[PDB]
Amino acid sequence: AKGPLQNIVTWDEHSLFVHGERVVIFSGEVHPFRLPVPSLYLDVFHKIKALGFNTVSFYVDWALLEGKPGRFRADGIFSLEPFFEAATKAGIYLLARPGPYINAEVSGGGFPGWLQRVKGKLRTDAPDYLHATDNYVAHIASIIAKAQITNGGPVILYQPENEYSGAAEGVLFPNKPYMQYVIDQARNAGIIVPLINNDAFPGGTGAPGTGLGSVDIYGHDGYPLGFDCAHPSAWPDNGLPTTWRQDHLNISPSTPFSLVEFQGGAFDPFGGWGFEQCSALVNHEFERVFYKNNMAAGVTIFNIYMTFGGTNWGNLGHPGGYTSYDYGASIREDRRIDREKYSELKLQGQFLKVSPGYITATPENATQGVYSDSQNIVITPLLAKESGDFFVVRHANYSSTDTASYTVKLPTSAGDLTIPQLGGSLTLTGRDSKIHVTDYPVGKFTLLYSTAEIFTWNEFAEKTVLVLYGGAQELHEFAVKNPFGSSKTAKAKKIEGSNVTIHTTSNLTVVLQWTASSARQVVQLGSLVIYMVDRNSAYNYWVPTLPGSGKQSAYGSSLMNPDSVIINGGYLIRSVAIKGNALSVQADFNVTTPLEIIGIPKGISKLAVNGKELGYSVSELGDWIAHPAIEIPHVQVPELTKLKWYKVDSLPEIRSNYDDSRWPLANLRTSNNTYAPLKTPVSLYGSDYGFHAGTLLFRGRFTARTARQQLFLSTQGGSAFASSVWLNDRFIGSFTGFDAASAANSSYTLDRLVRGRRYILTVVVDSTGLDENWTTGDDSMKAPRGILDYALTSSSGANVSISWKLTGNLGGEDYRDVFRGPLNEGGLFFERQGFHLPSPPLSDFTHGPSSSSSSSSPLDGIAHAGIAFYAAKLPLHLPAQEYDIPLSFVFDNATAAAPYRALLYVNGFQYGKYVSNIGPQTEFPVPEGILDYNGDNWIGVALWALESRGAKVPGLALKSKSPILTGRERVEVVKGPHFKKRHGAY
Ligand SMILES: *[C@@H]1O[C@H](CO)[C@@H](O[C@@H]2O[C@H](CO)[C@@H](O[C@@H]3O[C@H](CO[C@H]4O[C@H](CO)[C@@H](O)[C@H](O[C@H]5O[C@H](CO)[C@@H](O)[C@H](O)[C@@H]5O)[C@@H]4O)[C@@H](O)[C@H](O[C@H]4O[C@H](CO)[C@@H](O)[C@H](O)[C@@H]4O[C@H]4O[C@H](CO)[C@@H](O)[C@H](O)[C@@H]4O[C@H]4O[C@H](CO)[C@@H](O)[C@H](O[C@H]5O[C@H](CO)[C@@H](O)[C@H](O)[C@H]5O)[C@@H]4O)[C@@H]3O)[C@H](O)[C@H]2NC(C)=O)[C@H](O)[C@H]1NC(C)=O
Ligand SMILES: *[C@@H]1O[C@H](CO)[C@@H](O[C@@H]2O[C@H](CO)[C@@H](O[C@@H]3O[C@H](CO[C@H]4O[C@H](CO)[C@@H](O)[C@H](O[C@H]5O[C@H](CO)[C@@H](O)[C@H](O)[C@@H]5O[C@H]5O[C@H](CO)[C@@H](O)[C@H](O)[C@@H]5O)[C@@H]4O)[C@@H](O)[C@H](O[C@H]4O[C@H](CO)[C@@H](O)[C@H](O)[C@@H]4O)[C@@H]3O)[C@H](O)[C@H]2NC(C)=O)[C@H](O)[C@H]1NC(C)=O
Ligand SMILES: *[C@@H]1O[C@H](CO)[C@@H](O[C@@H]2O[C@H](CO)[C@@H](O)[C@H](O)[C@H]2NC(C)=O)[C@H](O)[C@H]1NC(C)=O
Ligand SMILES: CC(C)S[C@@H]1O[C@H](CO)[C@H](O)[C@H](O)[C@H]1O
Ligand SMILES: *[C@@H]1O[C@H](CO)[C@@H](O)[C@H](O)[C@H]1NC(C)=O
Ligand SMILES: *[C@@H]1O[C@H](CO)[C@@H](O)[C@H](O)[C@H]1NC(C)=O
Repeated sequence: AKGPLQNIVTWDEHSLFVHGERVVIFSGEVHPFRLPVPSLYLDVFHKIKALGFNTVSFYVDWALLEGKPGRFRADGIFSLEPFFEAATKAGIYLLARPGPYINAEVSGGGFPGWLQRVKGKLRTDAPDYLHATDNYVAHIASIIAKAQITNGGPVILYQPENEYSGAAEGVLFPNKPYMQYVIDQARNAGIIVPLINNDAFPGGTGAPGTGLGSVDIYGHDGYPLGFDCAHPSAWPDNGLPTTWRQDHLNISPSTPFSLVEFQGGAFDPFGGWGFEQCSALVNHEFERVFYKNNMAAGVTIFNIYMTFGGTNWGNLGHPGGYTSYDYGASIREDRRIDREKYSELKLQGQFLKVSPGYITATPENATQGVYSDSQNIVITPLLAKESGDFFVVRHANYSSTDTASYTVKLPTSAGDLTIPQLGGSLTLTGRDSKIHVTDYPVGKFTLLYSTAEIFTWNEFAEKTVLVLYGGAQELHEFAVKNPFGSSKTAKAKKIEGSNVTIHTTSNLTVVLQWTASSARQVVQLGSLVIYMVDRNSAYNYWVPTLPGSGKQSAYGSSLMNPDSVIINGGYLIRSVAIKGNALSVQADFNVTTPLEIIGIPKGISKLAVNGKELGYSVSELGDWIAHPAIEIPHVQVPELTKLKWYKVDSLPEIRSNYDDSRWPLANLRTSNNTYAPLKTPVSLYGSDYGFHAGTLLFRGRFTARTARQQLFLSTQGGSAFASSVWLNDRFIGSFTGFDAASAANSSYTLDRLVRGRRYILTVVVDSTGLDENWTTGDDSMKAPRGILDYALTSSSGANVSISWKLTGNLGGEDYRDVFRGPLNEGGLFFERQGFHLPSPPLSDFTHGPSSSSSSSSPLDGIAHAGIAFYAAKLPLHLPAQEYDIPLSFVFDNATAAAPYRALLYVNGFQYGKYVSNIGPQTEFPVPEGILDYNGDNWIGVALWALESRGAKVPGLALKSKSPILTGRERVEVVKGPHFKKRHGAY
């Protein structure tokens, strides 16, 4: 790596530059494959843009786009085109991360299952691995090359590989010819923007100056609280990073300090704590302490992993997680933005994008008792000669929940000052951190200093507006250099409030002190107006940007200090636009509120909200106060217990009349799997036959030699898998599973056999996905699914032979549903036939009345070990044009009940794997778009009873959240194919 290849995106020691403008890149992670509704990408981008972010980072999952080797497919819900269109419509730029290896808590870490048939070590220069990646990278890097900013699209940065940071003992690391082959595949496909990487810690791998294999910008990661959410109020001793500014200078001083993945929540395993508990550990207090600690090191490329997580639909997840990927993130799985951490993150994003002096100040070592007399606080300075200083204040023990009183002694253009200058003490309450400034520019005005934090500021036609905030009951002080210009007449004017005090010095510096509360203070100094609010009021302010013109209109006038309107009130402001003499606002409301508009453009005299004209009062400052109609209705949804349910047996294999002559034979006498050498006469691994998704079945034939025989069976499905075994139609037993078991050794007696007669063993093995491969040189993704070993012995000790057949999803790598993708279906009978699809063939099902002997409802269930599938029509007629109403399906977990596993289907898409004896998930959200809110829907529930007594669902209900009055763009329903009879099915 030797410099940029184009002039649109460039960099230096301090920052990136875009179209020649220095910018702080503040980015959120979103994964397109975890939200398969193209018309909702714009809703998520409106919510990230309103935080004050300018960028989104995204993975691409190889396993979804090349499920058959040699056939790349990215159409319909798998296309990136509507994701790229929505980024341009919202005015957001993108960091593309296509792998080939992505980790991401997805099945295989992104590697398709057919890589288990590749002999050489993954993520090395073994030639069989390298040549297996060539077709995927050629197609995906060419799609992303067309969407680059150099061709008028949103793509500004590209990451090759993922977290390439160490290796197993006796494996070459770093392997520099391997790193350079990965970079060459991307360059050869047309990628010309800069390359960035994401090292696990500051190890220096791939940094500029390391020769063969190096990227353009060196990046690293940080997850200082780790991933166990057991104790959400405990922060470890020594858990805060204090060496990253020095480590950056030691490794790559020539490029911007970059955190390519920094903690925005945590993943959670089967048997874990739930994402509500993860959101309480990684909360608004975590954000203000740890994120301002990264600003104290001078970060200028900063991405939050995850910002919106979405859902692991259609088996796309790994065994180490379950269906939800909410992550405890700032935007929830259902797209609501009510968590307090969303409102706190907005305060930080709007401050940085109005503060260009931050980029060029130089960070220095942390100090104690230098910038304050107090030794109970620590202060890290960022210094510059004239353009402004910043100071990040925290408790000396970073974990402290105590309140500290303090003063500061700060350098300014008027000399060193102890502040407050008008008397009194500052306060730092528990788990808080503050940025104080000196010589901070506000358009044509200058703040000599401020202790209160800056939300936003802008210059308008008739005034300049500044918005400052403090936590409630905190004393704050700030000073403004002479705001009156020439006039030795002019004086301050108090417009609102009775707590603020104003003192003027003889050189006309104006000093203001106030105590923050619910009651806003407002003061006018000449044409400068200052609004002084508490933190909780600042949470409801918004700063939408005014559009420019042409294809790039949503990117506004510039990325830093853009033309804007300031709005006080509302659950979300999405956008503003000018049309003749009217200002038009798109907004969402979850509660009643007025709206106050500050900074009306010149010549505008009418107001509309969501397409409707309304009147307004005018304040003496020229702000407009308006009262939109907000009705929040009572919503009624259909009761699921009252639908007309139909039922079909989904284990016909154990019946005497069953014909398996269409099933694949398991007759491979050798395997290419080098990680798990064969212990059996033939391979019983699903991936050796093309089956990589969901449940597997095996059928083993033997001739009885004695009346009693003993069976040893070793099975493997991934963490929290289960397996069940039948001998003809007789149930033998289940391994019922637990969070800590990925494999099981079982021993069963097969009794009462007739000598000389043929018997068939049916073995069902669930898979919860393919494992990741995060240590290069340990091929852990190749751990097989199915049967690892077995022995069948007569009562005299002789060995008895078994011959085998097997199946996963119908067709394997030749998968049948091209619209919904290669992983959506597993191998259970109802899936192979397509009976999960809309408009199923009801003459192949049964119907009977609930709470009777012949019930066809999942609330009544089945009375023996086995597997049944249930389907019903669900009509919806909700006011989706005017309201956003989030819907979810809820299972009741009733302490005393037999163990079972369930699968949830909606309009043909699998939207849940429920495991009653492992948990933690009971509530399953499904998005508008997969659901039709004004038409018929088809719902599906598979039920697998693990014990001899059978099982039932104790309760199942549809739940709504409080409705949101909405100005989003309309959601289009995803039109997946309905049932059609499948030729060659079994
Ligand atoms: C419906 O409601 C019912 C209740 O009526 C719910 O059922 C209950 O569900 C829970 C949760 O699944 C069950 O509790 C777990 O049981 C596990 C199996 O225990 C059996 O097998 C054990 C192993 O052989 C055996 O030791 C056990 O013996 C003990 O307990 C029995 C009591 O039955 C007793 O007789 C014995 O004397 C002995 O004391 C037992 O026979 C068990 O493995 C689980 O252990 C974990 O939790 C407890 C703490 O809560 C710990 O003390 C353990 O050390 C262990 O800790 C791991 O897991 C937690 C939680 O995630 C984590 O915080 C730990 O750090 C540790 O993590 C690591 O291991 C786990 C695997 O165990 C991995 O997943 C992790 O992996 C990832 O995570 C890391 C970050 O954390 C990340 O860094 C890694 O990269 C990543 O891989 C870590 O490796 C529990 O005890 C109940 O048994 C069950 N109760 C009943 C009555 O049935 C049901 O869940 C509900 N359903 C729904 C839908 O909600
Ligand atoms: C419509 O949409 C809006 C958003 O637009 C939603 O409003 C949000 O609703 C959520 C859910 O209720 C709110 O979050 C929860 O907030 C509570 C209440 O505490 C907050 O508000 C009060 C003012 O009423 C503040 O005083 C609180 O701040 C103090 O306490 C916190 C510690 O919690 C501390 O960090 C602060 O610095 C501050 O401490 C100072 O004062 C205290 C006095 O107590 C003093 O002792 C100390 O020394 C300092 O002086 C806070 O801002 C809060 O209890 C909850 O937290 C708990 O749970 C979460 C997990 O869920 C944990 O992370 C946490 O650790 C706690 O255990 C939540 O944070 C959110 O604030 C609110 N947002 C807005 C903008 O209003 C609506 O809900 C939506 N409505 C519908 C119908 O959809
Ligand atoms: C730093 O401050 C934290 C939080 O106040 C201290 O954590 C407390 O530690 C004590 C004793 O270990 C416990 O009884 C409390 O329950 C802890 N509180 C919380 C919120 O976790 C911590 O001990 C201090 N560490 C140092 C090195 O002083
Ligand atoms: C521990 C990190 C440095 S690797 C980091 O971990 C994340 C955890 O959610 C995801 O798996 C990312 O894909 C991986 O890059
Ligand atoms: C193993 O490797 C080679 C790759 O060329 C392939 O031709 C062969 O069919 C594979 N064998 C098995 C058992 O997968
Ligand atoms: C099962 O038994 C074999 C010995 O046959 C042993 O090698 C393996 O570790 C065991 N697996 C489990 C999950 O106990």
